[PDB]
Amino acid sequence: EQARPYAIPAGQLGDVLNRFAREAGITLSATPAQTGGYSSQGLRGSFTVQQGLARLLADTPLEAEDQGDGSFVLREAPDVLNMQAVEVFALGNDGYLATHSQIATKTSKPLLETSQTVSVITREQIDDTASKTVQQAMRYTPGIFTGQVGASNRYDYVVMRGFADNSVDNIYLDGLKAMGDSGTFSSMQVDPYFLERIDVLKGPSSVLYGRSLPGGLVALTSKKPLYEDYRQITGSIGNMGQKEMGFDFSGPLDEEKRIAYRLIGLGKGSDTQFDHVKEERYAIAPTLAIDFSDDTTLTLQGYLQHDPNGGYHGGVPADGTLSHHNGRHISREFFDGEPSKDDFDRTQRMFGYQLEHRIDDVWSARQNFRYLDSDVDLSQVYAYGWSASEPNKLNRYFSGAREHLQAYIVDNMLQAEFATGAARHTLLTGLDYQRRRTVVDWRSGSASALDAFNPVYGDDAISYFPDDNHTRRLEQTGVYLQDLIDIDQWRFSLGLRQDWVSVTDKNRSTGSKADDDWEKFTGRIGALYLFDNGLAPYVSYSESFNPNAYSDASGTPLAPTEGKQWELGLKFQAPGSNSFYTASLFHITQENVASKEPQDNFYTSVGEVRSQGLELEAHTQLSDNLKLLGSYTYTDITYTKSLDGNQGHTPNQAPKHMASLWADYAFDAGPLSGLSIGGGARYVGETWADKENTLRVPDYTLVDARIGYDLGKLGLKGLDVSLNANNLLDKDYVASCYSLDFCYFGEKRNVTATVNYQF
Amino acid sequence: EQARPYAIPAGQLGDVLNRFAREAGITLSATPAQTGGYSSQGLRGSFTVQQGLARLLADTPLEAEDQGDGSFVLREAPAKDGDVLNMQAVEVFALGNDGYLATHSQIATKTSKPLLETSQTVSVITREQIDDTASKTVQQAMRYTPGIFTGQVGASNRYDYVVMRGFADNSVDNIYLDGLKAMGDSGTFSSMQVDPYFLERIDVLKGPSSVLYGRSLPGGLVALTSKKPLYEDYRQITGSIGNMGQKEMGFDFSGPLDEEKRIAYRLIGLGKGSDTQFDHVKEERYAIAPTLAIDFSDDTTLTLQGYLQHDPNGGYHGGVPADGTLSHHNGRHISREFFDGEPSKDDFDRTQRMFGYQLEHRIDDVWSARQNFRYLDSDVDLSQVYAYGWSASEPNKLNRYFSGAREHLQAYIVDNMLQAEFATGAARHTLLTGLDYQRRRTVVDWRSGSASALDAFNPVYGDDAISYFPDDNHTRRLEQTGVYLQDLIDIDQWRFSLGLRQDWVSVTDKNRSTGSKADDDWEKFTGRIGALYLFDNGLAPYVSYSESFNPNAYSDASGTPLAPTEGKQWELGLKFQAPGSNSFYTASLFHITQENVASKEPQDNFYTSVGEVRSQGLELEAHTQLSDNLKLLGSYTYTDITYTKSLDGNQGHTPNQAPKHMASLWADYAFDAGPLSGLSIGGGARYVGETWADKENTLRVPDYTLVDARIGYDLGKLGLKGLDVSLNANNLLDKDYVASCYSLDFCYFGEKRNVTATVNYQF
Amino acid sequence: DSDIKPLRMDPPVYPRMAQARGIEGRVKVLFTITSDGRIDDIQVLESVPSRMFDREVRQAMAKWRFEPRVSGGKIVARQATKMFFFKIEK
Amino acid sequence: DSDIKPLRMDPPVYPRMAQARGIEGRVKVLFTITSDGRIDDIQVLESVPSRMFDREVRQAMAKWRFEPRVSGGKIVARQATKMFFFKIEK
Repeated sequence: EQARPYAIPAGQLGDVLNRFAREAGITLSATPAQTGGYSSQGLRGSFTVQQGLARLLADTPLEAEDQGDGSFVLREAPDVLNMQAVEVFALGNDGYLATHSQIATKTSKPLLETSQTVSVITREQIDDTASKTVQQAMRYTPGIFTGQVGASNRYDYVVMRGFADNSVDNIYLDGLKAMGDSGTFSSMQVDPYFLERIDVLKGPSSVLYGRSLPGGLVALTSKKPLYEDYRQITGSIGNMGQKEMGFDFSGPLDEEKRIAYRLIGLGKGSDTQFDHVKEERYAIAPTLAIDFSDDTTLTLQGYLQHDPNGGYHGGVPADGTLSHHNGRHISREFFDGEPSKDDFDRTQRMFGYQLEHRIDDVWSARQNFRYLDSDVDLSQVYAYGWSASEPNKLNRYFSGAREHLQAYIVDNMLQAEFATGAARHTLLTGLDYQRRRTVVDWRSGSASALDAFNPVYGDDAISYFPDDNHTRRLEQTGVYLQDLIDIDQWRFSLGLRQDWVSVTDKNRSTGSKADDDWEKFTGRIGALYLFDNGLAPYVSYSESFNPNAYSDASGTPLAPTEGKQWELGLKFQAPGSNSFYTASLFHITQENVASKEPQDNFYTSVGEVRSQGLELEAHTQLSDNLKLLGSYTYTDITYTKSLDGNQGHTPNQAPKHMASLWADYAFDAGPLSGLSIGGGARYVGETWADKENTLRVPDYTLVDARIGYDLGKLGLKGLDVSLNANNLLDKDYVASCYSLDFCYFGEKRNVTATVNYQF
Repeated sequence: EQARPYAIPAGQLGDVLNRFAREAGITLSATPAQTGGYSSQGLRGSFTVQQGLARLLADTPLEAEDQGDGSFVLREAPAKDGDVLNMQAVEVFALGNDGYLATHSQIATKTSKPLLETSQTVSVITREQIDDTASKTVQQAMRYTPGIFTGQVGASNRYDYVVMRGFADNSVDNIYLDGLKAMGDSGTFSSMQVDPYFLERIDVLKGPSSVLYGRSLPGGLVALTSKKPLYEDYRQITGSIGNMGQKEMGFDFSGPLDEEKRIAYRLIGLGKGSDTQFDHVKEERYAIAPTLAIDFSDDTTLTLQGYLQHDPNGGYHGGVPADGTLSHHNGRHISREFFDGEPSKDDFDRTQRMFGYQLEHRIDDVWSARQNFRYLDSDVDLSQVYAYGWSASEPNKLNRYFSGAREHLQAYIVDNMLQAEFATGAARHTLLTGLDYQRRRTVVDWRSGSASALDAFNPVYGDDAISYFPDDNHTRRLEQTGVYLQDLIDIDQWRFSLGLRQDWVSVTDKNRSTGSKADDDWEKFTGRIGALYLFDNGLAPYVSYSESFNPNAYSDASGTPLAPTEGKQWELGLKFQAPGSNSFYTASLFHITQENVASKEPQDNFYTSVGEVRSQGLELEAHTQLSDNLKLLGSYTYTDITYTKSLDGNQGHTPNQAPKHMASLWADYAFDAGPLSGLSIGGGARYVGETWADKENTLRVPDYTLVDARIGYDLGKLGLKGLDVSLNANNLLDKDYVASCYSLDFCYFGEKRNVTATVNYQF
Repeated sequence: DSDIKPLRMDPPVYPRMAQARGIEGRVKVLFTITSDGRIDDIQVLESVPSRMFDREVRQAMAKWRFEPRVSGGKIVARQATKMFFFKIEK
Repeated sequence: DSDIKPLRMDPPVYPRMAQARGIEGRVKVLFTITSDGRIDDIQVLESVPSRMFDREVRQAMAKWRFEPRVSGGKIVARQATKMFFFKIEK
């Protein structure tokens, strides 16, 4: 009859009706259908049961009736009606796996339906494996050989399918070639800290991507701006005086969220494993997205980067590493150069933009542009073989360079997506232009010999040979066309390109200018089949055309490198599992290859080299916690046309066998929640040291490990810590050789500890 | 245009549409509203998006739009002719139906009222409390409750001695089970014990509660409320291993019996053992307890209950002189493991057997009937050699005597209650009349003697020779009938309370050995009045005046029977609970006078009335919910009790085994932090003041503080779901102490440290 | 032209002795939505616990009211199926 | 003698390049359900992030259809408010 006094908060009316029901001692029988969207109020003392109910659903069209035993039920009732609110959700869109790439095809398409061998390395991987360079991030990816100059981090060397020549000019950044001049020292590096993905296209890709080599390309993916406030600060301290600090802010600027920025920045250093050596870098990448109308969006991007120190990039004889020299080994520290005259100062300035426009439901244009301005300074003394007179001192030579580069590149794509009743087409047409001017001033000379065990530094004296200064220009323009036809369980890929190129080099100190032009049609025919299995076999016949900017020792310049690949392949994703397997079997034949030998200032061209093999690739997310990754490569490569004397022989720094497993367990329950333990092994087969097949660089297995803990669980949210060890077993080993006087050590144990703060 | 293969399992169509939108790489906008009661049974084939979406939503009235690449929306198509329409399901929820606290008592008022509105001091001990505090008997479970002194015979677990507001005489028959008195016979050895494994709650009614629960003492009573059957299958297996030979498995299955769920059972079982702190003693029990409830129409339910218990071994029940425990006897102490008796001529074999029903029938909108019935049958067997002061010739030896018994008990009790809930304008009523009735018949074959003397430290056992007196055989009858009437009137912010009772009792005792008999009849009118004022605030003072009437079947040294004990109590009170808040505070102030308390010294087979005793004091109780994981219990008890008529030259003195001051705190907090989810640490300390040792107040027993501790961990989180474990320890600091003394010749040790590692398994 | 459009379909009330002894369960029920707008020919296909919730589900459905099915030009009956779940909150 | 009774109240489509960027939001809206039984005079009261979802919401509402409100036996227009919440799964 009489009332009670209540004290009740607010919130989705359901709850408030519940608290009330409990506290009144009644029973409300009601459905989430009817209390649903409502969300409200509160109760503020001094009501009968009924009038409380009335006053609770006062602002709604509900009302509760009945009696007899405090059995009530909700119903309906009669200014302004408050309808239930609605929650509309976007249904639609993983760990070390990506099933999807835009890069392979210039259009978004799952890997299951794409007729070319492709790997993707994710952020998560890069950070779990502690890969500190682009080169290192591929240490777990098949058909790629890492250790090519061993421990040196000055350049990203990437050996595709046993093709280890021409291996630095291979990296594309948001689908535009880097634009360094691999014919000089002015080659560019990108830091992992700025990446989302690395996509690796094994085998010819010249049709979409302009100066591609026939073994493939590596494609880096810049990490664009987010549309809600994200802020991350990171810090990392490790051995070899490793010290790194970065930040990665992003967000939207306006209230309509049609503009957003991203600002990634880092500085870091390392004393390496080599004596008197420094690696040191600072970089900043602002990015700005701005939507114009509702179908045209603009992204302005920069990447300023300055390496005032260039780590070590040198090598020593196999006679003293693979073999005992007298009775001694050259240390896997060991420096071969005067610290007074050792200088590497690269500076990369990159501005560009990404312009997307929508035209119909059919058509769409895209324009990607980037301007490069760089500056490299070199002083470097180096060890080439043993002294003819002092028997434990290496002879040494000098190479110094001031070189300024500027280059730009651009890519216009027009993309019509239609149907022909039966089929579905996704047709691409483009025009791409690049040009690059490198002005170099180089000097060589000879230097003092140095004890290979117990060196004494000082004697930065150099007897300079006369200066070699040059001005290299290259311009290239291509037109391309690519239809991706899709009928039933079949997918076909057709592709055609027509490159025109022009390359010069006025030898400013002689006079000699060479000046040449080349032209070439290229293309891609490729068909696939998708069984209800989840099983997708395919063939591909692919070509590549890569114009080259180098010279002979005979003076005359090298012709473009050519490529023909047949590949038979099998992809398998069991109907939406969290797994993917690929098995690829290939046959590339490059004509005119282009080696160096690191003692000459000149290239040798080849005449055909042939490669063939097998790649098995596996990613499997065997549970909600454990993730797994593994590969086996088998490579069979041979100089099939050369006059070095080695026709019929096998190239050096190309292992037949390679294998890698990696695993990461992450506990998500119990005592040990937030803990992650991860590891892997890497195996490189035997390689040769020389192209005469004389001497073998022995095989090696590396172990890598990882402990990691989210301190969110303890209490400090957005905060974690991780401890990494790469080459856990501190192996002392020769990774590879370029020649019998130039063998390189592997990176000794790299321990690193990291602290992270997110948002 | 073209199809890919999918494999999506089944579930609340939302999910299954999500997995799909994902694997096709379209997007699809929908709302819970529209994907509500739809079940899905999902794709496994090769399909074309549209076709897959279509297939997915084929059993519903939904359809998916498209609108160009990706996109897709759930509109409601028309109308898919097919055949049958599958309407959205619906969930209909019932609304409004923590731990150590309970804000309602069904026992206090014989009808369910909140405690804030009940005008008498009631404490509640929950099942959870019992299990956290590792309380192994009823007596023990009240160790943290205020009012109540637990240490009456110390470590003895043969009986439940429960001293309420310092009235420690006559303290065994304080126990009611499912609202009917125990029906033991406090006059013999045949006094029943209830295992806490079979209980849900213990509600403590302090002060005179005779009106509603006949033949109760002025101290009040302790009310056991047993587990009843559940209408959802629930299964449980308990295992426990502990020190002092402690061993225990038990099970608890409850569930429904038919598919219409008009019937449910509850089978509870239990086997336990312990070789106690004391030399050569055992404590062994087995019991089964089947409960079964059957609804007769929509108006009626009948519950059948059984409780069969065997205690083949009786634990320890004995004491030793104050000289040698509170003093030093010819320079040493008697240990806390000292034996006393003689094995092979010391046993207590008890068998308890209880059958009964509870009939509940709703007569109409206003009126209702409840009928509670219990039959009890019992068989106690006793031999007990025991110690009684120091030998007059050998100096370090204790004099010893013998008490043997054979007792068949048989009793039944019933309580009929008729209840009317009506209104009188502003007056809200809950009027209740009853009539209740108990018959009890105890046939006892007692036997008694003098044993050998025993060295109190280094005893040599094996002289179980006994010189007997004549056997003493009696047959003891008690019959009691009550008519009672209780209205609870509730106007505006007042809650009145008004009770009226008329007991009629009759007690006979044929001494079958003498032939001679003591037939006696008594009557008394008892009542209470209680006014409580409740503030919107949460706060409620109250005053209570209440009366007690308790027939005694005991005899003098000469045999002249003892008169009933009577009691009057004025209580002033203050309960407070903030609206919403999970804390509850009470302060209670009381003055109780009893007439004719029946005392009894161990050595004796007789009782003595005591002209009058009075207790006045204060009780502060506080349960708080300090956070989401921390919970608390705390209490203070001030008790000033005194013999105010006595013709033994102890008039003015204070009764022994009654402590003036006792307080206790207990907390337990339980994590959900990632590192430690399901882990719980809990503990408490318990303080007891000085006690007297002496009706003549010559010695005093020191005070004592005891610590208790527990760790608990749900092994369900660590993967093994349902399983959980638990380690407790009672008297963690392993105090060696005398808990109370009955007299100068009988002082008892408190339990030593009791470690108990326990395992569980749910459903 | 159209289908069933609900106009009154208030839900049913949990049984008294079901909340008490928190019970829970379900009813599945096949029925007809007459040309005349009202519910008819109710058939219960599932009842857990047996025949417990049925009588409210029936009594609630009594009251229900719909715009009936249109099948190009004559109004038509409709056979339907619906599931009631009964639940307890906390 | 009656109220609004909705007959087609199909929800708005999550706008693309909004869900691409994973943006959630909300619109509150005040409107009229005319004698006609259709929606009219759509006034958008809250809109977070400003002007993002509004278009989709207006478009959806303009397809909605109701039994209009009846009051003392004459078809009558009626004022109403609704909230929409745009969210992204998982």
